[PDB]
Amino acid sequence: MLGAIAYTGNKQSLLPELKSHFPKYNRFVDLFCGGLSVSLNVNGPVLANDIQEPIIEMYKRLINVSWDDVLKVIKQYKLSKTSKEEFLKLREDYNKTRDPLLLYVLHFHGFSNMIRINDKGNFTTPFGKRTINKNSEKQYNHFKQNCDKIIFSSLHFKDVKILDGDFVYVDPPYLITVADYNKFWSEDEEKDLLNLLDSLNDRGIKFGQSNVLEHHGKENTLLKEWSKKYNVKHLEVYIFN
Amino acid sequence: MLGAIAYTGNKQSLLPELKSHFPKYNRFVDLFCGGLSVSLNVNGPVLANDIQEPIIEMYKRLINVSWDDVLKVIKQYKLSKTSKEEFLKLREDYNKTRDPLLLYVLHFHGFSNMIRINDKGNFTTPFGKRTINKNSEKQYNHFKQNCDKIIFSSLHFKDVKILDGDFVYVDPPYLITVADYNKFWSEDEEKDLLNLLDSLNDRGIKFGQSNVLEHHGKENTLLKEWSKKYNVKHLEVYIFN
DNA sequence: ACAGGATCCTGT
DNA sequence: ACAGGATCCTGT
Ligand SMILES: Nc1ncnc2c1ncn2[C@@H]1O[C@H](CSCC[C@H](N)C(=O)O)[C@@H](O)[C@H]1O
Ligand SMILES: Nc1ncnc2c1ncn2[C@@H]1O[C@H](CSCC[C@H](N)C(=O)O)[C@@H](O)[C@H]1O
Repeated sequence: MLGAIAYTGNKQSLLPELKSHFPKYNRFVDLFCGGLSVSLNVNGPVLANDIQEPIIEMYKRLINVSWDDVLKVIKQYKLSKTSKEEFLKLREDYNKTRDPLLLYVLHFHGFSNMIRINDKGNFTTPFGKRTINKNSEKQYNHFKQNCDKIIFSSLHFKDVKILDGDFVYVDPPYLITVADYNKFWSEDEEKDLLNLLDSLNDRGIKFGQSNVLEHHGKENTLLKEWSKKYNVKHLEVYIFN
Repeated sequence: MLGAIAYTGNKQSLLPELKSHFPKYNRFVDLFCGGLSVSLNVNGPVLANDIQEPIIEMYKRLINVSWDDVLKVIKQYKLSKTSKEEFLKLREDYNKTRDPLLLYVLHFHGFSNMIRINDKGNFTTPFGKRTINKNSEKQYNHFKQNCDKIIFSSLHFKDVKILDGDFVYVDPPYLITVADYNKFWSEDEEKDLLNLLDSLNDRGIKFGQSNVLEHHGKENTLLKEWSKKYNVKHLEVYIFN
């Protein structure tokens, strides 16, 4: 259902389907949570993880923050649909101080609500000629009313203790797809992950996996094959074991 | 809402507002209907009027015509996004035969869908390097599904029997604005109209009036004053009594 | 400056 | 999750 923040490639729509293919588990470990549309909406306990400390931090802070808190920032900087300088300044400040909340308030004003953090910790998204709508408070609330069951981590899937009896939903950057986070992926990672996956299968530990096998001419050769070894659903495919 | 044909200065947007300021009436008499965005969308009975026979006729014919009818013409002349000769020929034909339907099919291909009839009955708009889009069928349908309540007339507002108990929305050529039909207006007409309006006020007969009081340096001096005597809304002003 | 498509947004 | 109305965008 509803995620925490607009996230490119959210699972606000497929989730239901996917949920029709999930098992039992002592702990849901979302290896790639990003938006959180998946974590917030799956019986816990949940280990929300994402290799981007910035956004995880923001989540960690969002924990003890009120809507009123957010507003006080908008009014503090005089943000709005047209406030361009302000946004810059707000961005300016977040870059220097790195206060999560700032980042949070930030994105709502970024070009297409997209959080884009470069390799120096700076927020580069341009002004979105926007502000907060009504999905803003609704999304926010969901998180609040469901963040309890979640345990965040800003680890790289590589080093993430997978404690037996836990389902591991994994929606990694689609190799054959565009998106800010594809700047983190490499063919190697693809390999690693898969191995790392076969490995979880070797411990009875079941998992879920979403991806694209072929999109816009290209196709994920190596993955297309690797999938055969397991079940695949077509809705975009969910390769689960 | 949706008019019958793209018309410079349509009221597809203001209408709602304007309707928020309308009274009851036994007959809606649209003195300047042009595009029809106003007639088709106002509880009838409606007297759609415009001093341009050609476009009114087109309407009168449109009455008993089907979309399929329109297409048969397009295929008949082999019209398209690039068919320049054809357009000319089609125009060529409409000029000679003066068949409304031809004119109808015509404009969809004219430069900016603009119907421009000179003082000799000829269509002069140049080829628009276009053809029919999505809005073409949609606009068409609206008319069909709403033309019933309308009674057309190709009269000059001067001689138009205003039968008591009728609201008279009047969107005449804006004196201080450019547009093909401004070739019909003169400062005198402005005077006349206004008198003609005060006169309807003298019979309890209420009316609606849209115009621009000041636009691009210029201002409708004489009108700006005349308006004070009545109510004025700012959205462009609707001077109603 | 406008159309008309694209997408956004909101309530439901 | 949708409808479709309200906005954003962009080729003329
Ligand atoms: N090398 C890497 N290791 C771990 N996580 C990574 C990674 N590269 C990217 N990621 C994270 O995984 C995300 C995949 S996209 C998010 C999908 C999620 N279902 C959603 O609704 O949010 C990336 O945005 C990034 O946050
Ligand atoms: N002397 C005159 N008598 C009557 N109608 C006239 C006129 N001079 C111009 N007109 C008509 O008045 C129209 C005003 S245009 C208004 C268009 C209409 N609001 C719609 O929404 O499309 C002109 O296009 C022209 O057709």
